[PDB]
Amino acid sequence: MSELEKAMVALIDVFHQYSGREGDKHKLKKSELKELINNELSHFLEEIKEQEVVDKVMETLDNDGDGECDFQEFMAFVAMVTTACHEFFEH
Amino acid sequence: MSELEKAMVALIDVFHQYSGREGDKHKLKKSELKELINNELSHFLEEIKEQEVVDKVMETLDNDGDGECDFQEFMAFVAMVTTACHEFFEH
Ligand SMILES: [Ca+2]
Ligand SMILES: [Ca+2]
Ligand SMILES: [Ca+2]
Ligand SMILES: [Ca+2]
Ligand SMILES: [Ca+2]
Ligand SMILES: [Ca+2]
Ligand SMILES: [Zn+2]
Ligand SMILES: [Zn+2]
Repeated sequence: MSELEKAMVALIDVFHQYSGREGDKHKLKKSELKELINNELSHFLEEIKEQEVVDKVMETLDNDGDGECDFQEFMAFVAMVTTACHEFFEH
Repeated sequence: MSELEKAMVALIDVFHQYSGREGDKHKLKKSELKELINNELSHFLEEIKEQEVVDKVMETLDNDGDGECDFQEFMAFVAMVTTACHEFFEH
């Protein structure tokens, strides 16, 4: 696999790892999302230590209102954070 | 970096590699897009050997009509292919 291909597979993997912990195994509940951010985005996003932050993040990414992050919504979240990384550095 | 973080950086890298070849260094023209697909998505997408295919792919991903793929549009493309990978395997 190319680096791009590897990257795509890594997005699927991390989503499955976390989504599979509780409840619907193809969606991230707030707790799962919190830990994904805290463990796997520790360089790109401030650690979440407040309920109000978990709440706001989920509210922001949860486009279908079910209170969880599904795969499509996780893809959008990844794009948001990737874009923020891209922009953060002037080039 | 986590695997997720690495993946995000890899998306930015591959986009820059290809977008930087010609013209606007932050957009993929048809030729750049063709080679990105052919070289870096060789396991996930059929090799592009026809103009009509390059044309259709660009038309499909080009949401702002400028005839190129920008970073946002590339993110959407990556999500599309990642999703197709995810679904292709029943689990
Ligand atoms: Ca879950
Ligand atoms: Ca389990
Ligand atoms: Ca949702
Ligand atoms: Ca270009
Ligand atoms: Ca050059
Ligand atoms: Ca465009
Ligand atoms: Zn850039
Ligand atoms: Zn799955």
